Amino acid sequence: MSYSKDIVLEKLASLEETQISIQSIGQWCLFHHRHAPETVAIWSEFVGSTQTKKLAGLYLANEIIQQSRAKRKTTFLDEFAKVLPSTLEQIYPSMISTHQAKLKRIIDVWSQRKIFDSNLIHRLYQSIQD
Amino acid sequence: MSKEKILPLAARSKKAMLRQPKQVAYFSRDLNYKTHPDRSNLSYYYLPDGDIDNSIDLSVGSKHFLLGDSVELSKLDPILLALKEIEKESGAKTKDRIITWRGIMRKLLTLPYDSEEDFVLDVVSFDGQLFIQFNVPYLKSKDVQKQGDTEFHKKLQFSGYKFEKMATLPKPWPECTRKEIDSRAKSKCNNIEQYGAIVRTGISRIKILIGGAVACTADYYDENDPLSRYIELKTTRTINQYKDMIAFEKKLFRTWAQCFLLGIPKIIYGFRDDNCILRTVEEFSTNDIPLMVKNNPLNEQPKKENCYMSSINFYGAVVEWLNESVKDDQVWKLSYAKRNRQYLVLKEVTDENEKQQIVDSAIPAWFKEWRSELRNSEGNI
Repeated sequence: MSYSKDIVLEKLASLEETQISIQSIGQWCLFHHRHAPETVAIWSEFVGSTQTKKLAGLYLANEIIQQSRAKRKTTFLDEFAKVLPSTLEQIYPSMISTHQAKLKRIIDVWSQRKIFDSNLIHRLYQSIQD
Repeated sequence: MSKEKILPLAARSKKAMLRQPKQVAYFSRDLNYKTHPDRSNLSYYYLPDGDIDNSIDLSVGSKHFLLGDSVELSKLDPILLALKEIEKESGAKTKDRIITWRGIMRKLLTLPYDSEEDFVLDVVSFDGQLFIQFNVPYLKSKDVQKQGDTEFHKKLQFSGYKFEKMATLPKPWPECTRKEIDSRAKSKCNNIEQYGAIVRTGISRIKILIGGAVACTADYYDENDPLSRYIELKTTRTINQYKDMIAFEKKLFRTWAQCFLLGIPKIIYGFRDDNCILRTVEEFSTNDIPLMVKNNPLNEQPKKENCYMSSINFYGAVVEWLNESVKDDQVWKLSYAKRNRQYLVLKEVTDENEKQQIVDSAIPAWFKEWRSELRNSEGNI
């Protein structure tokens, strides 16, 4: 199964709050770690263009970072982190109260799991504007 | 030369019998580590057989599992708040001698037969009552090791918490609705929110006030005797051979101590496999555990030495040792080293800075000033 941008775009359009789809898309992203910059670029574009499916993308990124640490994929961490704060900037305005609640819950989840570096942690709290 | 006293591990007290536990107060700890005297955190047991046949997985949801601060959890803040309330509406100081969490007593009681972990405990003799809690530097060191403790143990802990969550309800069954009953699998598990109770007890002639974690009530909250309907949930790998049975027996010894220190009647285990799939669930009665253990057809009685009776005698001896050894306004460092395997080490501290910082860390300021106000009002009566 060759890697291509259109497949990643379709999969990103195929996310749902069901965990099985999210984990399958994460596995697909795992299988193509060689072309990771393209993956993160497509993800950033789609998440900046999406309207309601923002939370599914956040869950997907969180889990992928998790098994990347499980698989010791160091470049993945800062690979998302290069655009993660700006992405949060574009996500916050069109996102409702319960979703800020769950988003800050998950932000604490990243913070307390030693996922990211301290400068990145602080820029994540400045991203959440709280 | 800091004074040290030695308690041999083989010491026993013949006249050791335990008073009946009795709840005096309860607390609910929200996510913000704030303790309140209500039952919002209380949950209700519910687990029919059909869920067992559904083959529920436990590893699901571990990705977004929270974790709590060890020092924050070990704080004596809720117990002391409840004690302050009890004295406030009582108008006088209680007769309790030792105040501590239940886990410390379980650990020190299991030592004669379950002592494969090291610990440092703090003893504070304030106002004539010894307050016991973990050593904060030891807590930070343990946190370091736990952070460097792979992820399999984290997976097991999350399996236990998920099993607890899947068999509880926010409200009693009649009041619940379908959507909240069937959305348990979509809940975000965490180890911060919990419900606990404050129980008065004690061995020999000593009154002991302790607190511990309570999973859920059986089916509703009996205000007349809450301790009768309480139940805790635990998880264990499925057994398939004699070695599995022996490990299970050790786990039952530990859990029976864990429970009997509070006198909760029932015990439930979730038998999960290596794939975090719940296979079977079976119950137990607290009083029937020792008889069930000793009446094992697979291994009748290699030795007649009752581990439970010896443990009770040792715990009574330890309590008497703690009572006699330390006088007022004396802080002693209590710890055990696995390399010893012979006896227990209890030492005093003489560094004024160390004593002051330990006292401040263990005891909050507001409780201290409230106790001072109570003492002054005692002379103001």
